[PDB]
Amino acid sequence: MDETGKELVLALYDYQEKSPREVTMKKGDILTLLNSTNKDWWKVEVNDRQGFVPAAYVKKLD
Repeated sequence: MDETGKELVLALYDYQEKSPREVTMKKGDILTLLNSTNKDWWKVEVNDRQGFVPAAYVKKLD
């Protein structure tokens, strides 16, 4: 989907997630933003596994 929502961010906190709509990230990793519309949760795609990434637990370093 994406929807004119291109961007990159860095894992600020090691998140393991649990739900299918979540995105597991490791403190110090890069992910591909998809939505970026919901501050609370920024939909992203990682390892053929897109879902929702925590903004607060991230850092735009790209």
